[PDB]
Formats: sequence, C-alpha cells, structure tokens
Amino acid sequence: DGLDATLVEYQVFDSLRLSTKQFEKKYRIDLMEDRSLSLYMENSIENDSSVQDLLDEEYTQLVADRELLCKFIFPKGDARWPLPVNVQRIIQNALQIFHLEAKKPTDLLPSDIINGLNELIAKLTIFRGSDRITRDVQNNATLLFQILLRSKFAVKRVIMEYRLNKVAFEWIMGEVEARFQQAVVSPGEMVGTLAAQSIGEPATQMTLNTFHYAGVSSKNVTLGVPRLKEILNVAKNIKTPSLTIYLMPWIAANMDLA
Amino acid sequence: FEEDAAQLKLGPEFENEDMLTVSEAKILIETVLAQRARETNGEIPMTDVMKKTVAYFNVFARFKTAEATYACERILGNRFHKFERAQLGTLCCEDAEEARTLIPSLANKIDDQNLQGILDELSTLRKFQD
Amino acid sequence: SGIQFSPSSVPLRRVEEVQFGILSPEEIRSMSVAKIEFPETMDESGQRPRVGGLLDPRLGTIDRQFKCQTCGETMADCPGHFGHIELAKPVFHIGFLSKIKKILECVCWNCGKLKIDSSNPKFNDTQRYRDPKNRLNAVWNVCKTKMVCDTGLSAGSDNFDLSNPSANMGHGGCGAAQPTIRKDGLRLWGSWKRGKDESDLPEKRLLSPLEVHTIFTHISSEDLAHLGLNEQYARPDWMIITVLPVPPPSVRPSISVDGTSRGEDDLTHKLSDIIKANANVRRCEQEGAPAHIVSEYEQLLQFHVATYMDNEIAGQPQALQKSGRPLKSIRARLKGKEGRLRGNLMGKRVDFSARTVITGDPNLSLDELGVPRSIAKTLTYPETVTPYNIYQLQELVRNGPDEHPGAKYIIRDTGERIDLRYHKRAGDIPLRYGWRVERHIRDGDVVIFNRQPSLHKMSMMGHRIRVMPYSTFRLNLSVTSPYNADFDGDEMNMHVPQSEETRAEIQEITMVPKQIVSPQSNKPVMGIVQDTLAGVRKFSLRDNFLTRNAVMNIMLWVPDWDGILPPPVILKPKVLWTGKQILSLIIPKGINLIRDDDKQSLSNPTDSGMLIENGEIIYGVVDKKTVGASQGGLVHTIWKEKGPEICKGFFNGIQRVVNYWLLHNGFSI
Amino acid sequence: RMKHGTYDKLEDDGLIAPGTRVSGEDIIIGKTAPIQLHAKRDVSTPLRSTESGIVDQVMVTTNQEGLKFVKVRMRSTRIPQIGDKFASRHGQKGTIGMTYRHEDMPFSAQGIVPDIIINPHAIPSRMTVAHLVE
Amino acid sequence: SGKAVAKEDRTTTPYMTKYERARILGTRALQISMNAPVLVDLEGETDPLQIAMKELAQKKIPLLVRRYLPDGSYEDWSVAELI
Amino acid sequence: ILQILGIEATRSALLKELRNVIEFDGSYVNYRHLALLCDVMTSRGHLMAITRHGINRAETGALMRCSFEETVEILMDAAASGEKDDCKGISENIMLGQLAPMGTGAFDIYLDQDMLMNYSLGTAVPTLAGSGMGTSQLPEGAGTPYERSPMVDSG
Amino acid sequence: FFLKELSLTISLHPSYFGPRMQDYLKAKLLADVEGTCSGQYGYIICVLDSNTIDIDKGRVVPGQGFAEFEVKYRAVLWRPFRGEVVDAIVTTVNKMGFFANIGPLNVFVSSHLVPPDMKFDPTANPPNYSGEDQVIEKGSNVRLKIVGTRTDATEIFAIATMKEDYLGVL
Amino acid sequence: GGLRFGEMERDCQISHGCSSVLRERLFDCSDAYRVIVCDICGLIAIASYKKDSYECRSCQNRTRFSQVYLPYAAKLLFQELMSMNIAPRLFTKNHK
Ligand SMILES: [Mg+2]
Ligand SMILES: [Zn+2]
Ligand SMILES: [Zn+2]
Ligand SMILES: [Zn+2]
Repeated sequence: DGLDATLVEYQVFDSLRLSTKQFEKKYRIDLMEDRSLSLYMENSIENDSSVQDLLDEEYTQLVADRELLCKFIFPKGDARWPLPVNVQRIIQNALQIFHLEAKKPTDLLPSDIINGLNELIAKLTIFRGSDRITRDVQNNATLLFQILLRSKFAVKRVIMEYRLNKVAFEWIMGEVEARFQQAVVSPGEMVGTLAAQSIGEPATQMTLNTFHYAGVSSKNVTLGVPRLKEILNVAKNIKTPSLTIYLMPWIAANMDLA
Repeated sequence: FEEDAAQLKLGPEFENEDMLTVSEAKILIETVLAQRARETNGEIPMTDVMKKTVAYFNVFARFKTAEATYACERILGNRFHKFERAQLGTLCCEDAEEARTLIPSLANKIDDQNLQGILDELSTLRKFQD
Repeated sequence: SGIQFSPSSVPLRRVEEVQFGILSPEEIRSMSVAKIEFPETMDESGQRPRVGGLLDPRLGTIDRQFKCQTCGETMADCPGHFGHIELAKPVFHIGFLSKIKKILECVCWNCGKLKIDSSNPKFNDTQRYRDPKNRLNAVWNVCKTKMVCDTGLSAGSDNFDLSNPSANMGHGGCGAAQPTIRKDGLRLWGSWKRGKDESDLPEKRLLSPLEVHTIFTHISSEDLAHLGLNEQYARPDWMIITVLPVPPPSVRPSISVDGTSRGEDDLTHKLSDIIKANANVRRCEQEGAPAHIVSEYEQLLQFHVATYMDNEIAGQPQALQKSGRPLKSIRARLKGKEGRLRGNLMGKRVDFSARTVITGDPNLSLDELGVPRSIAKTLTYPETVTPYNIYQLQELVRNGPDEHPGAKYIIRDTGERIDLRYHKRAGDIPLRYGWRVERHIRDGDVVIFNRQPSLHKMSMMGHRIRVMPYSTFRLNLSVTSPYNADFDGDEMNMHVPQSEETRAEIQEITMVPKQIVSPQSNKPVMGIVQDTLAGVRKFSLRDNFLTRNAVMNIMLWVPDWDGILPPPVILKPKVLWTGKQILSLIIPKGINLIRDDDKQSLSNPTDSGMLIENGEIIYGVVDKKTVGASQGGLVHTIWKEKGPEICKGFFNGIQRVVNYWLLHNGFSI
Repeated sequence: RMKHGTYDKLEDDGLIAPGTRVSGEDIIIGKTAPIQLHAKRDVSTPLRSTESGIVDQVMVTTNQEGLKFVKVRMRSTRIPQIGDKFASRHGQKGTIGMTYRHEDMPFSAQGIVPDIIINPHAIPSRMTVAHLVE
Repeated sequence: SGKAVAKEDRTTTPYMTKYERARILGTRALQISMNAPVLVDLEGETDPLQIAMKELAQKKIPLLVRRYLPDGSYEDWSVAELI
Repeated sequence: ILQILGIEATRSALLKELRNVIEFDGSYVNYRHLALLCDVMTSRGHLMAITRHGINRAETGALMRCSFEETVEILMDAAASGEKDDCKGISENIMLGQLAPMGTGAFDIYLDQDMLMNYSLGTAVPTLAGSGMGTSQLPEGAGTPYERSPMVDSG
Repeated sequence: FFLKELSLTISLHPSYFGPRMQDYLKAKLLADVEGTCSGQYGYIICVLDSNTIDIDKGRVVPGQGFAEFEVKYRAVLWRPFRGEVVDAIVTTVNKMGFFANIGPLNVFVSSHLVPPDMKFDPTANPPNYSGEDQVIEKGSNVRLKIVGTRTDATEIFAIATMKEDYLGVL
Repeated sequence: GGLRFGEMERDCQISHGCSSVLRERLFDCSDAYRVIVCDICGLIAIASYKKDSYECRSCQNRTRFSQVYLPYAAKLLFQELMSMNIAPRLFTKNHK
C-alpha cells in the first residue's frame, strides 16, 4: 500500500457491484434527448458554450470506464476494502458544514471538478520523486485509492447526488489531500515487529476456538493453531495435507458428470 | 619500525609536508600574533613554549626584516627536498664539500659552482641586511 | 546518558564495529602483566596479605581500601586485569580441539602444504568457489580421499615461465600422511596401511599437541589464507594453548562468612588445582625419570583445563569438585539457561521501577494513573538545574525527602552525591546553577506502565502519574481491555523514565491516547465497557427523561463545559430533557454516523439503528454497537477526526456523565 | 559493623522484651564472633522494614548442639485496605476498590447498609447462579 | 561510506516524521535542561520540555536531522523546513 | 507449490493459508502484516522456515545470531574465522549499549548554526560596534587600521 | 619546523550555543592544541587561525547534550628526527655532558659524544669545556647531529653527537 | 529491588520505536558502566581516568584511544571470552 496500517478505514466501491445498465445511469452524460443537468447548472448554464465541455464528459467516462472493467479482472467479487482516508465521510460531514439542499443548485462547473482531482490526486504523492520512471512506482502505488476518487467525484455524481459548491468542494479536496499525507507511514520504523506481534495475537484467538467445544466433525478437517507450526516449519508431514481441485464446467456444472 | 635518519627517510606525511623556514617561520608567527591582538584585553599568556621560541627565533634571525625573507625566497626556487631547502637556509656557510657533509642526501642531487654563487648572495644579504 | 566520573579523556565515540578474533599465545602474554607461579595461591603465604601471582599482581582490587595500582578506584570503575599463566607443557583444548581434529589433512605432516595440487584444478577451484568459513567442506572431502603425497611442488620441468611455468604436479612433494584418524573418547587414534608387508588399523597409535602446533607454525603464509583462516586474527597455530590467560576476579566470585572465614568459588578453585598439576610436571623437566610415568600426570592437565571449559564434553570425565558434582565451567554460565544469555543480556531486571495490585477508578482522565505517595516518595527522575528552576526547585529540597513535594540526593559538578537523608538534612547549600538534583514524582510527569505478558504493541503505554493515596495503582477502566487483565488482584509494573530525552519519546509517540487504535486491525482497542456501558443503553433510551433538577447536577462533567445550559426538549407542563440530548453533549461537534442496522424503516421504527449529526444524536440507542471497538465505530470515528482529544476527553465525558447518571439510577441483578 | 539500628530496644540480655512497639529495620537480637579494639563481629538478624507492630513473645531454650537458642514472635494487626483480596465460595475473586463511610452507602430501607457490594457484571458470563441462591 | 546529498536535490518527504518530532523534542529538552540559549520568548514555563514544545510550534528551534539513506548518503533538514 | 508453480505463486499460497488460520471465525485481520510475513518467507528464493530460533539463515555475522540463541558453538566456531559484524543488527546493537536504529534511532541530529547566525537582528550601532579605548589599554578599530595577512603566508 | 594541517574535535556545551559559537569553537581550539606536543607531530607551536580554519559538523550527542565540532586547522609544529642538524643554545655545562636547547625541545649532548679535544674545566670561572682555544660555556650555540630521538608521554627526547665534521662551536 | 524487563517486554518498545527509552532501560538504568578500548586491538586498557594515563602493554599505545559504553554485563562476557582465547576486538570508528 505504502500507508500506515493504523490510520485506515475499510471503505466501499459503489462503482463495482453495479449493473452496466445502472452504471450508465450514474456517471454517463450526453446531449441525446437528455440535458437534465441544466436544471442544476444553476446558477449559470452557458449554455453548452462551445465544444470542450461536451468532450470532457466522454473523456471522464473513458477512464471511469477503464476502471469498471479492471477491476474486476483483478478482484473476485468483494467490494469492501480498507483504504486510507474515509472519503464517503469527508462529504458527510461536509453537507453539514455548508448544507445547501436540492433547492440550491451548484455554483460549480463541470470543467472544475475534473481539474479539481487531477490537481489533487497528483498531490497525493508517496514516492519521491522525479526522477522519471520513479514516478511509476507512485502512479500505481496509489492506483487503487485513485479509482475511488473518480467514482465518488466523477461529474454527474457531484451534481445529481449531493450538490456541491466551489467552497465546499474546494474544502473537501482539502481534507482529503491532508488526511492522506497524514496517513503515509514512517520512515522509521519497524513494520515487521509490530506486524509480527499482531499476527501472533490472532492465532491465539483461533487456537482456542478451533478446539473450544466443538466436536466432532468430518471432511475438510484440518484445525487451526495446532497447524500454524506446521506451516512455519514447512514440515512434510502436515497431518491434513488436503488439497482442493476445481473443474470447468464442463466438467462439470452437473453432478453425474462430475 | 621507522627510526632512521637518512638520507631523506621517515614518516610519509611529514616527508610530504614542507619544512617551514626559520626567519620566515618567525615572521609568520609575528603576523599571527598581530591578527590575534586585533581586539585583546591585554595579557595572553605565552606559556613556556613561546618564550623558548621567541629566544631561539631571535637568536637565529637569518633575516631580521620583512623583505629579507622575500629576498631569500627569490634567491631560492627549485624545491629539491623541502627539508634540504629549509636546512640550507637555516645553516648557511658555505662551500660545497661542506654542503654534502651536512646533507649527504645531496650526493648527486646538485652540482657545485651554483652552490658557491648562492652562498655569496646570502653572505651579502645578511647585511646588506640594511 | 548520565555521568561516569567525568572521565572526559578519550572523547567517547561509541562502538561501531566488533572484530571477532582468536586470542594468540604471544598476545595473551603481552596483554597480561602478571606472573602466576604460586599455583595454590589464595594468599597462602601464612598471613592475610597476598602474592605472588593470584590476588595482587595486580590485579584489579576486590575491596574498598585498595587502589590496585594501574587504575581505580574500587570496587567498580576498575575492570579485571587479565594475565597469562605460562605453561611449558603442550596442553589440549576441547572446543577448538574438535575443529583442529576435523582438519587433519589440510597440510599433511609435516611438510605442511595444502593437500590439493592445482591440481586437480577443479577440486581446489571448487573449494574456493565458496565464501570463507565454509570451504571447509571441500577440505574434509579431500582428506577422506587423501592419504599420500607425490613429487615435489609444481617446479617447472620442463623449466620455463612466460607466462609459466606448468610446470608443476603436484601438491608439492613429500609422502604424507597416508594414515586417517578417528575419535575415541578424549584420545586420537589412527591406522597406517599401504600396503602388504606390515601396518596398523583401528586399535591404537596416538599423536600429541606439541607436534601438531609445530607443523602448523611451518604452514606457508599463502597457505594460511588458502583456507578459512586468518593470518592476522585466526591462526591454526593458535588452537593450542601455551600461555593460558587468567581473567581478573571481577569475572569471578568470593565471599566471607564474616568473621573467621572467607571461602571463594568454586569454581575458580579448579584453576588453582591445574597449576598444582603443572608445577609438579614442569619441575621434572630435568628428568629423566621415571619419564614414562611422567606422562600419566601430564594427562591430568589434559582433563582439568578441559573441565574448566566443558564440564561434560561427552566423554565421561566427571569433573567432581564437591560431592561428585560438575565443576561450574565457563560454558555453563554463557548458555545456561539460568544465567547470562537470556537473563543478563536479553531480559535484565532494572531499577527506577515498581509494581503493585491494580484497582479501578472512574474519575481519572484516560491518560491518567493514580500513583500512591508511598512510591512517589521513592523514585526519580533526576532533572538538571535550569535557571528557570533554581527557586522553585530549591523549595523541594528544603522540604525533605519524606514530604511528597520533596526530594532525595543533590548532585554536584565533581559528581558527588549529597544524600538528603541522615547525611545532609541541613546546610542551606543554596543550590548551584548548573548541577543536578533528584526530586520525587508529582504530576504527569509521564511514566510507562505495562502488564506481563505483554503481547500487543500496547501492553506498555504511557500515562501521567499523580498521585493518590492507598497502596494500589488506580487506572482507567476503559483501558483494561488492552491489558487483558481484570482486578483479580493483578500486579502491573511501572517504569519511570529518567533522561529528558526519553520522557519525550513516551509522550509524543506512546500515549494511552495515541494508542487507542492499533494498526493490527486499523480498529480501536479501547472502548466504553462494563458498567458505564450497561449504563449507556439504560439512559440513551427515549423512555428516560431528565428532571430540570439536574441535568444541572450532571452538567458539571464534560469536563470542558460551554457554560451554556442545553436548550430543553420539553416545554410542556414540566420541563424535561431527553436522555439522548444531554448525552450527545459529550460528543464532539461535527461527526456524522449512519449506522443502519438490520430491520429499519422510513419510520423509527422503534429506536432501531443509530445516527448522529452536528455532534448530536437523534436516532436509535447507544450500546456496544457504537461505543465499543466497532469497525466504523463511534470511538473510531473521532480519532481520526479530530485526533486524540477532545478525543481523549470522550472517554472522560461519557465514562463520567453516565457513571454519574447510573449512580442515582441504580442497577443490579 | 552495623548501623541504622537501633539496638536501644534490646535488654541487658541482648533480646527484646514483649511487647515493645517495634517498627522499621529495628533489631531484636544481637550476635558476636571473635576473630584493639578487636574483635567483635555482628551476625545478628534485623527486621524487614516491610513489617511492623509489637512483639507477641520470645522463647529462649537450649539446643544440642550445646548452646543457646532463641525464638522471637511479633504480631501485627492487619485491617482491610483498598487493594486487599476477597472472594466468596464460588470463585468470585474480588479486590477492594473503595471504602465508602456509612452515610454514602445505599441506606435502605429497613434500613440496613451493605457490608460489601459486588457488581452485577460478575454474574451472567461467569454463570454462577449458586452465589445468588446462597 | 557516506556520500552527502544536494541541499537542492532532496528526495525524502518534506514532512516531519512521527519519530523525529519525538527525537527533536527529546533533544532540545536535554539541551535547555542543561541551561541553554532558549530561542523563543519564555512564556513563563518550568518544564525543559514543555518549553521545547513552545519552540517547536513556532519552528524556532535549532538542531537538524541527517537522514541516512541505504546507499550511505544523507540529507539534512531544518526544523523550519519540515512539516 | 514452489516445485511445480512459481515462487511468486507460492507467496500467494502462504497469504491464503494464513488467512484460513486466523479468520474463522471473527478475526483481527490486517492484509499488511500478513503481507509482510509472506515476503520475508519468499524473499530469498527457498522457503525459509521460522522454527524456534529464527530463519536458519546466516549472513549477519555471529554477534547477531548469538541473540537468537542458543549462543556458544556459534562463537566457539565463528571465532575460529574472525567474522566481521557490521553491527547493522538491532539485537546485536541492544547488546553493546550503542543507540539502536529502532525507528527513533534511525537518524542523527546536528545544529542549524545558520539560523543562530543570521538570526533576526540586531538593532544598534555603530560607535561601540568598532571601538577599543574605553578602558582596555589595547586598541582596535573594527578591523581596518592598515594590516593584511595571507599573502605573506603564501609567499 | 613545519606548517601542516591537523584535526581536532571540540566538544561544546549547550551553555555556549549563543549566536557567536564560531568564535567559541575557535577560542577553545587555540587553547587545547597550542603548546601541546605529540610524538607523531611534535610541538604544536601555534595555529594559523583565520582563513586557514575550517569548521565542519556538527552532530549533537544523544546522552550528553554536547555537540562535537570537527575542526581542520593549519599549525606550525616542531618535530625533530634522527640525523637532522640544528643550531642549539647551550644552557648548562656539567662533567656529564652539554645541556643544550633548541626552541622548545631539550637536547642532551653526552660527554662521551664530544670530541676528546674539549677537556672539562670545573675550576675555570664558569664550568666549561675548552680545548683547544674554542671555549663552549653557558652561552655558545653549538651544531649537533641528532643520533637518536624518543617519545615518552607526548614529550620528545633525543641524543645528539659532535663526532662528525663541521659540528660543534658556532 | 529490582524489577524485571522481559524479552517479551523489550520486543514492545521496538514496535513503537523508542531507541532512547530502550537504550535507557537496559544500558543505563541497570548497568551504567564505562570502559576504555585500544584503537588497534579493541580490548580493556590500563585506564585511570584521573592522571590521563592509559598506556597499552601490547600494541604499545599511549596516544590513540577511544571510550566505550558497555554493560558490565557485556564486560563479563568479553572477559569470559578471553579465558577461551578469543578476542572480541571492538574496532570503533576510524580509530580502527
Ligand atoms: Mg478469568
Ligand atoms: Zn585495576
Ligand atoms: Zn607432504
Ligand atoms: Zn592495544
């Protein structure tokens, strides 16, 4: 990750377990019998001015879309993962600090929120510096944290859901930047000692349970703690040597074929 | 390990370093003192090492003057062997045969005629010296 | 770092590298400055003096009235002065002996020239294709296949070199060698065959030390390096002892049944027994007779100088000193256990510490720890004399070491301790303006508190003393979870820092506050638990109204009160306050939560779920779900916005407000 | 040698007389072992500071051996103080946390006052319904 | 084998580390505790450290930090530089 | 798995096989520390076990090992070879009392003399600035009464 | 005499941080090195303070509160070596030899190392060693050829002879 | 006294990261012991810390020296090693 375990909050990717059909109904935008946002563009529409805007809107989604396909292609199905800096919260409370309800439409501009990020994701650096190519380890040492910030701050999102204004948004992207760099671990430090200790406590919590009471059982048998030593000892004789093999199907998805 | 006399031999660092001259050394010392006095309350213990030097230095003023030293420098030139140099300007007098005796390391280092010429210039410089 | 007789002299420069070498007879002799000819020394001169070659010369002193020339004073500050113990009787050496035995075939006797040739270019090259201290494997393999020599070195023939010559073959010249060896008890035996005319197998035939050493010393210098040896640190010719060194008493022990008596250890003693067996062997040098019987006593030095190292080298020696019991060797102390290693180098007791039974207290801030005066009156905690202290700091001394706000000891320039006790107890002795003075402890004043067994990062975290009475450690209930230990009469240790540079570490990094969230799980590790928790529920209910009558009373905890009395939720006939109202008071301003539990509707539907706004709850009911180490836990959420404190105050408010509510609400089963 | 006595509490017999208020590192017996002004040693036993209180009684008899033989016993009342252990007969290991005077405690309504009061959370998890029944 | 690094081309993080704060405050503490030239208007304190903290807040405290790299090179940072 | 898949493969195997040890059920998991244990195991090729002693390695001299216990032999053997210990160790280090590189000991400190030098003014001048006759028989004058230095030295 | 570069560490104390440390460090240096002597470099006549004074470092001490300031300086030193010919100043004259004196170092000319032409005269007004018109009293710089030098306790001591040609009275 | 600072215990400072607390509660608050080491062969000298007399009857040293902080704990071991004919040379900084 690059971050200090201790400053982190499991988070959720709205943009994942979503049907493509509803995905489009959250981020994508067009002039095709739509133009519903103009009802929010208040105050000030343009309107539509000259190109540019129409173009930013499909370019945002080119990348918000290269993120929907990958993941997956990497993550099984789960969605809850632990990231640094609770974003889902910096926005509430944030709609407490400034409030403003649907009645007040956004004093923002689609050409700002998109610059907003690009300027304040590139402020989230943890590997310094450039030193060309050394900017690569960094571009994707925060790549995950990144797809969040294009999913909870992509355009249609900030005007349909939770209308923001220059001041609010400017302050949101404030805390993020700050809470991020305040979450970068070390140097120091001792990441093994502390980590090792935490790994020991967990085992102790299992050992007992894996035995507690507790039967009595069959198949899949293996046990916990009592096994640990087996793994660390890489010993050949590991009681339950088990091994799980999957299939296709076919074969199979049936049964009698299996 | 290394406790000879030579013949130019002994410590490497010391060998590398250049042996300061007597008169010139004293001049530099004097200069140093003048720079220190530049803002002194008065006193500045000279310990015991100072006294001795102050005497030996004055009792060997082979150039009781600020220019004498420069003249000497002008006269010299070719390094040869820092040691030998400072040694020749610290002894003085006079003939070749004598030079070798004092500094056997000079063996086939330098000729004679030249040496004699240098001695004559020094003898006249000592005073001269005015 | 403290003081140590303002040694000054040799600046300081901490140890940077550690060079592990192999003592050498020559060096051992030089280093030592004593003799040691009175084997059965022990001041056995007929009086209570000493000499010559045991106690005195010099050695390092053993009591006060003694300035053992060479340094001092005593008993400390004066390290032991090692010394040689001649010999003149080729002695063995178990330990290093094992290795020397394995070698056999690394030079061949006596020409002393590496076995390999060139060579055989693979064998020799292969052995080198491995870092030092390992190539041994190759040597051993060659010895097992060796047992004969050849021509004579690689001397041209034909003679040449440009670039030659090769010209060689092989492995020098001589013969051998030719006889292997095996280990039987504490003796070496080997057979000598060829053959087919007369030889010997495995039955007898020993060797000796003087012979081996001689061969080694002959070893070629470019050869000493060819193997895992060091022609500067480790030299085979060193494996054999000759000047056996003698450690200073400082390393040994003594005793004195004061009076009449003063036996020693024990131990050592044996050392004297060995010189007894050496001096009786050295004097016979002029003989001669019986000669063959003289070796029988020589075998005894082979055993004693071993028992001194490895009591039981797996041979069946006994090494009985008193009542047939192993003779406390040197290898015994090292790797006990029950000694150094894991007792004198890893886990060392320590000082400036204390421990006692713990007790609960609901009235201390989280980062607070009740320290009984009994202890506070015995700690410290030096503290140099600042120009800011002189007056304040002086009052302490003039007070006394028996009055909490007092001190013990006053340290001066020279390094002299003016014990405030019986010693001082007077002498205005104003107070220098650069010296040091040791005070009692008073007000956080941080100090670190742990619980054996300390698994988690936070079994040692740092509190702020002060200072209560009664002889236990009062600590804060919400801090009990991290110490996985109740009040079953448990003990917990306290370690007080001294230097003002650690006082800083355990304040800025380690602190009950900055430790309320271990990264083990990026989840909190402390939370509202026990009675204050049971209480929250039974009070966060919207069935519980508060009489105007207090409210008031309970508002005196917060502890940082706006001063403003909360706007009443009920203006009907009586003025009433909801239990949620005044509770949401002790939560920070501007933290949001949308808990959304299982069944939950646009409705209430029935205090189900939980949800806070501008630091005020409005929805559902507080329980462990939210004021315990939960994931998106309320405890987690202000920590983490906005850091410990008012964060640290959260535990002080609820754990103070509610306890206060519960006091007059009563609860039981 | 021996300081921080005081031996001012020993009789002519070199032994203490009950029941002399003994505290601190006070001493109670005195020894001596030969070796100007020489020589008397001191192999006498003091009293661990951690203890206090008076002296019940001492018993001086003879051993064989063939010399004298003394035994000293001192009593030291001990009151309950915060931090002492108590437990019922069901494994409710408890320790004292506080000592409230009579008024504070829930005088009710008979009205008596609890002599000690344990907390309800030491029930449901340690299931010890016997403590209740009793 | 050191190497020293350019006060102009610094690599490491511009912010001051959890551990450093702890070491600096530890270091000045001892300094002041040892009667030393205090670099900010004395608020009227007593605690050689609680004072050092007054300094840190105002970034008016000497001491610099040499950050050794694995290479063997280092970087020097000024308390006023750091964050 | 190391013999028949990848070495990278086998790391993932550990990570997975450790999760399945401490998770069922309800267990304090952090992907970070789990991650680290694995990389340590599969970071030198072969599968370095962690038996009661500490990865049966040997590349940081003895001094260090002597800490993992049991000492003895180690020193009795390493001694016969003069094994240099860069003492870059952390237990080797807490053995000598030198300050250990434990995070907050993994850096040194100096002094920003620069700040103390240029440090804010400064408010007065000039008389007293460059004088020398208010009692001290000796004289001065700031430093420009007609005198040099070097030059002569160079000659 | 030599002009060389030497090193020396100054361990300063918090009390003297002020704003003019540079001066303090320099003042402390002059005091610790000037007048000292070593076998390695000999007598440290004086330090060429100014211009030729480098002040590197420094790193404060962990458990001490003192900072170590390394200093590189130019100094005038007087180191003697066996075989060197020097002019000396006779101080005393006893039937034991000649107690000369060169600068700050003391040179002893054993009587056994003096020509057989210089008989010792104790009756003469002031004990001297004449011959041989040439009269060497407590006031006549002589020329000697260092035969051997020694260094016991930073201090240096060697013996000179008068056996070679062109040595003796000056 | 005293108390007891377990292996367990020490492994926990390291987790936080307290170089100085650690060093304080092991090489100061228990065995505050200082010794003087020869720069060539790193061993105990004939030190006096009074008359500035150090000297070395072996390496023949009298000018080249350095000081070291070690626990009398350490001290013993190095000494106990001398009896086993092995020399832990404490080659300090450049003083090597
Ligand atoms: Mg229990
Ligand atoms: Zn001694
Ligand atoms: Zn041979
Ligand atoms: Zn030495």
